[PDB]
Amino acid sequence: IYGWRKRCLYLLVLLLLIILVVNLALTIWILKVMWFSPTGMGHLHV
Amino acid sequence: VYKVGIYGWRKRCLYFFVLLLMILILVNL
Amino acid sequence: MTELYQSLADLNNVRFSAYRTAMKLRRLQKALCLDLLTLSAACDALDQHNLKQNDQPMDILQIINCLTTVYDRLEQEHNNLVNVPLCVDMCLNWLLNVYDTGRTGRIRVLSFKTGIISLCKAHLEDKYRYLFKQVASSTGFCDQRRLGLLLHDSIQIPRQLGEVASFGGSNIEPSVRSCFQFANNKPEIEAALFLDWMRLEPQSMVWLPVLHRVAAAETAKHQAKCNICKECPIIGFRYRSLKHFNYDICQSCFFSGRVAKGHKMHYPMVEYCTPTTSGEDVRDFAKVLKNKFR
Repeated sequence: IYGWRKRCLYLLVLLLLIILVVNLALTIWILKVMWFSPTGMGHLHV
Repeated sequence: VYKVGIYGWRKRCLYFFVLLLMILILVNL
Repeated sequence: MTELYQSLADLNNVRFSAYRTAMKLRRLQKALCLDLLTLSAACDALDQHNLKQNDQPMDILQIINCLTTVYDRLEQEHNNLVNVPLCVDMCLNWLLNVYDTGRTGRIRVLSFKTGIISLCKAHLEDKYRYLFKQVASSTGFCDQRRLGLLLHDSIQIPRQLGEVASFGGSNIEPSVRSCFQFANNKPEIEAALFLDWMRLEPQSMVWLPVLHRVAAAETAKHQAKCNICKECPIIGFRYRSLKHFNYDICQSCFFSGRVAKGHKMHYPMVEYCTPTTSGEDVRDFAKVLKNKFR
């Protein structure tokens, strides 16, 4: 039934949405505690 | 006397997009 | 009615019996515009002419007067859909087709009542209760003879079209025997027992519930694809196999007898006549997975 077909389709869309949301949260974290710059981590340069 | 219409190629391209975003975001995680 | 029957004669494609009778009777009722008539208007019209005795002889004039009483109200409700003289002629034609095989000009009130109540727009159990009250006595009891008369009046209908033998013929005796065997050999039957025996779907009366179902499903729209002619969405009758998976067939290919993947040792089928409920279809899908697991 295309009905439950579409239902599970945007259920999968919802799952991809939550994984993207948590990934952006983790990457904003990974940018914050790192003081990240193209020169390198922190105020030094690797 | 045959008349049926449902968008099918749009469904395949939507499944393709869902597949590629799944691949990409699982790789990112 | 000659051109109506000529149009009917090209519709001999129905494989089964009850489906054929229901579809043809629905086509007639919509064509006769008697589906616009309700139980209340017909009851008021028949009680207005004092046609209460079931054994009262009926001449042409009394039937004409009652038909005029019905069709005046029908036209007042359906000015753009009902023409009184043509409809009166057509309904007289049909009623005297069913119950005037002798060309004597005399019929019974009970037969006319049964025909109109069956062919009107009302609840199935309401028509059942009214017909039982018509055939039962003042105490509400019905013996073998009144039931036999009612069954005889009912069986006068399929013989007019030519599908009387498929439902046990014109012999009402087996039907009365089955009804009174369900009655635990009681001398008389009651309205509740009559309703229960009718819901048991006897051979000689299933045509009327099949008519009610096809009338209901004429406006049904199912979000599904026909597993032969690939028709999506399903409009009308949806048929779902109870053995295989993802097999849904529309009545357009079902009535022709064409079968996909062949039939089985047993090929169970469920017949949705209404848009489905997701809980119920998930439950029956779980049931069919359980069946195929074994």
